[PDB]
Amino acid sequence: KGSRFISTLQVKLYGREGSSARTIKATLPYIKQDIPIVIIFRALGIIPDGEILEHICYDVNDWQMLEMLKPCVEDGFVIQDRETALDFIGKEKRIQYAKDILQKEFLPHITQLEGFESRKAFFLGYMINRLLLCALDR
Amino acid sequence: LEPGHAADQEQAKLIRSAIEHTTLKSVTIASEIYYDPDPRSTVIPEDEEIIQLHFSLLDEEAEQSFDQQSPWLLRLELDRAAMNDKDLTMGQVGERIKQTFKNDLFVIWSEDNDEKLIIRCRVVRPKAEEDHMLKKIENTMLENITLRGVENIERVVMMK
Amino acid sequence: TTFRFCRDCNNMLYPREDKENNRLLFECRTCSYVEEAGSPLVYRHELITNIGETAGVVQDIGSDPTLPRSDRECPKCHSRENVFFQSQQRRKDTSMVLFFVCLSCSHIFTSDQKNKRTQ
Amino acid sequence: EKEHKLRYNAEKMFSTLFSKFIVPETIEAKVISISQEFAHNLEEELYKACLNVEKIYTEKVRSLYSNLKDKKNLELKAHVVEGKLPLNKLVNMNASELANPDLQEFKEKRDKIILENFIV
Amino acid sequence: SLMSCISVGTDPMPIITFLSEWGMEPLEDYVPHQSPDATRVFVNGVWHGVHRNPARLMETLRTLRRKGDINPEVSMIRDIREKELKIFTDAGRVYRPL
Amino acid sequence: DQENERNISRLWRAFRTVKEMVKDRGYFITQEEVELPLEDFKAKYCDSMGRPQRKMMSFQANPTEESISKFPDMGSLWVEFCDEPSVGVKTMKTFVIHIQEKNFQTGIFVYQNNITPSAMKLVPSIPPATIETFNEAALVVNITHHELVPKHIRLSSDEKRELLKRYRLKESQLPRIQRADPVALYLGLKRGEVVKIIRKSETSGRYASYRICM
Amino acid sequence: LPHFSKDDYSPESKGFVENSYLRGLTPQEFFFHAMGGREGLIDTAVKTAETGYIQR
Amino acid sequence: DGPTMREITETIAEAKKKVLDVTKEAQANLLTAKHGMTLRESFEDNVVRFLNEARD
DNA sequence: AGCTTACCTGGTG
RNA sequence: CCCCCCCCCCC
DNA sequence: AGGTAAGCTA
Ligand SMILES: [Zn+2]
Ligand SMILES: [Zn+2]
Repeated sequence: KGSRFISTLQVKLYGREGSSARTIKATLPYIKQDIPIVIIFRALGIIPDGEILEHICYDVNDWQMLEMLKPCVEDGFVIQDRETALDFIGKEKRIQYAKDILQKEFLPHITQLEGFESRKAFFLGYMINRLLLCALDR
Repeated sequence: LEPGHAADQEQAKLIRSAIEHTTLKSVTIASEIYYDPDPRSTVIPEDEEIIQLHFSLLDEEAEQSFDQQSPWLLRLELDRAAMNDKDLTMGQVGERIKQTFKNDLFVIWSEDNDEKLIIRCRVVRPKAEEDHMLKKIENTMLENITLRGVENIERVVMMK
Repeated sequence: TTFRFCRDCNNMLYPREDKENNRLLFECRTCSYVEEAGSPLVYRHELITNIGETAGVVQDIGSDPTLPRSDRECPKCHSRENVFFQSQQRRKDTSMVLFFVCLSCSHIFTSDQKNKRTQ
Repeated sequence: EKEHKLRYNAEKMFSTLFSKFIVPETIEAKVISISQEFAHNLEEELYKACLNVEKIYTEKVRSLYSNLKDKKNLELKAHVVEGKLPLNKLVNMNASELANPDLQEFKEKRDKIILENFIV
Repeated sequence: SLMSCISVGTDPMPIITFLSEWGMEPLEDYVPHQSPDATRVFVNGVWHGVHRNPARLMETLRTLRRKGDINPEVSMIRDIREKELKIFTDAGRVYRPL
Repeated sequence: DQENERNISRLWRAFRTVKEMVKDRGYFITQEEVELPLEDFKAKYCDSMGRPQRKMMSFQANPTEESISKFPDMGSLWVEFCDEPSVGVKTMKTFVIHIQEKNFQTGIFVYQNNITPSAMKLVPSIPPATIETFNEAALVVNITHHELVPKHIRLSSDEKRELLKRYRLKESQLPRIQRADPVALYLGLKRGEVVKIIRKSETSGRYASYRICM
Repeated sequence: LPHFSKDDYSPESKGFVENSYLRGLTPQEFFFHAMGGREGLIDTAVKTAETGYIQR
Repeated sequence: DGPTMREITETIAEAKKKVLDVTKEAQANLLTAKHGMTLRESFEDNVVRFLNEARD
């Protein structure tokens, strides 16, 4: 109950079966394009890979799933800090606009509050884990 | 079937095998990429005899492949049951890859007999950055290359 | 496969050839890190996968009432106390093999008579 | 002209095959002089097959090597070769018929089973 | 069906409070390789945190509802194989007595 | 031997079908010419290596006495086979002039893989003569021989005139055969020409239909 | 059904109605036959409209 | 008839053992799939057949 | 080339 | 929005 | 929703 923010988050797996560079992008409300997950994480403050990878794949032994994520790291590699990540979600005007979308419209259940980037990060990570689990036929 | 081979079950089998589509993907277990620097030898000791049979004699214009090939190895493991199932030779399979990529891909293979079924491929450089090129060539290999049959003809069943 | 990260910025490590000494290294593309490769294997495909069959074998596997029970003696402890499931590999082709978990030693074993399996 | 250079290297590995394969005859119910001569009786025997009337050959050399080399299942068949079994028919043999009797066990079980499932 | 009812909707915060007071580590401080077996706890599709001995937790909650302390309409599942614990305070769920 | 054997078979199979089509078209060809065996074909059109020499295969065909009666203006035909898998514009001109000088009525070019867009442009270039192009592969099997393919008969202008009179028909009102239709191509149907189709009937035994070319 | 054990490919689990209409159906037999029957009514409604248009 | 009912029940019973047997055969990987069929697609065809032969 | 997009979708009361 | 009709039939 | 056949944007 409360305004009823009917915003549905889509986490897409691009590339088909036996197609080179299978990238993962997510569609955020009030942003035209589907942003590569790696940027969304860096926008949330989780900057290194293997920290972003740590949030998606829990078992650091599952080589199958980890190789399924190597293309995502490449797609996101162009951005390296939170600013550069918030800006890709667009000057000064776009960076501020981004913070707002991720706060109140991205994963509005959980919280619309503020400092719950880790709680929303592990959640996005849970979605990507769930996505790859079906893709690997598990 | 032809009017004279109406009951010849072997004629049916023979057409059935000659018409049914068979890709390199159909017989592959797993594909692999290794850093095998000197092409004249191997880091993988399993393939010690594979180089000792083919990279061996001949010797069909040695160096032949300039031997100034590629340090990046592409290795395919083929299924023994699936190979015999669709009736295929390692030589057959090898010749299809060898004929697909012509002289820009140096191919070798483990023999039918051998405990493991392996196809060793190296890129042929004319006169840096290759890791991507191999993932491109293996995608071609699996999804494209036809080994036996007519395209679109997917499953072939015999009937009396 | 089983890959590493850059100690210094935890970022992914990409391959690089040391042509002079004919050896493989892994470099950081966010800093000046480099390290000798462990194995010569770089990429592994796997078209026919067999990993994801014995998935979710938690020690509490016995506490699931939905799971059936058999009176097959254990090949390691010899207990007629089992909880059995079928291949967790959710692929169309998948064989109807049975995986049995002992409720007196917590060790898995199959009904498979085609292969001498130890996984 | 260039064929001679290629044909020489072919006989070379046949004598190699006949030096370290000739040992299980003497180890279990049947020196290098016997090998070189016996190895020549394949090089020109396989040459009768290639360039017919007027490519195949090289692959047939490897099949002959790998299989007759094998042991200890294929040495029981390789024993028949040195002790009166066609050296003329064994050259144009080339297939799954060369393979281990152990391998042929499974090859026979497999083939007869495909036929049952696609005969519909 | 005659005996079926539909959830009216309850309050989640008392369960959320009970959970953290019963071994529920917060998501804010999760380290996957430090807690690899860890069961994920969800109160209305909101991932709250992880729990190290889900067996005993599940028992406590079940005994709480059966006694009356957790509203009877509240749904709680333990997917042992998937390492997950989903709970629903949620309005609209169709239920039947057993 | 390997896969040279298969190419020789196919080329001979397509040669037969060309001869079959030429005969069916009206031209003088014997069944002996048609039923020519493979071993004889090899021994006539193959070099020292026993490899196909297509340039030799090309032939001239003259209309039969029967054909001369229906279509008096039906002239002689020329059929050419090329040893170049891709038939070049330099080769096409050589052919076009042959048909113009020897004043051939029709010219058929049997190609392996392709004919240059350059070459295939100098095709309607020499009227009243008409040029045709067939891919060797399409000719391997005679489609007219099929179970489902009934006999099509090319009608004389006089025969067409009569059909139209006897059914009080405007050309629009006749059922239609497409110009690019396999049987239309086989018979070298020109637009406006009519084909009498005689097929078996489960109701009457024999039923004759007609189709006009588009 | 939640009355069955996991990985049950048996005639009973997968919906075999061993009983005659005279003897009567078990709750399970009743419910599977209920799903089977439901399918029929759907492709009736579907075919009725599809077939109608085909005629037109 | 009472005797007819016995003959019916045993006919269903034997098809049920027949089915259990092919289930044991498939669980021990001793089952070989038909052309263009999953090992499972094959098993189901066999099972359905046994039961439909039975009801007839 | 592969997006999009309008066209229709049983009968009576 | 219902109503309507919902044939036949495993061998 | 779905198959088609125009229609046109990167
Ligand atoms: Zn670094
Ligand atoms: Zn045990």
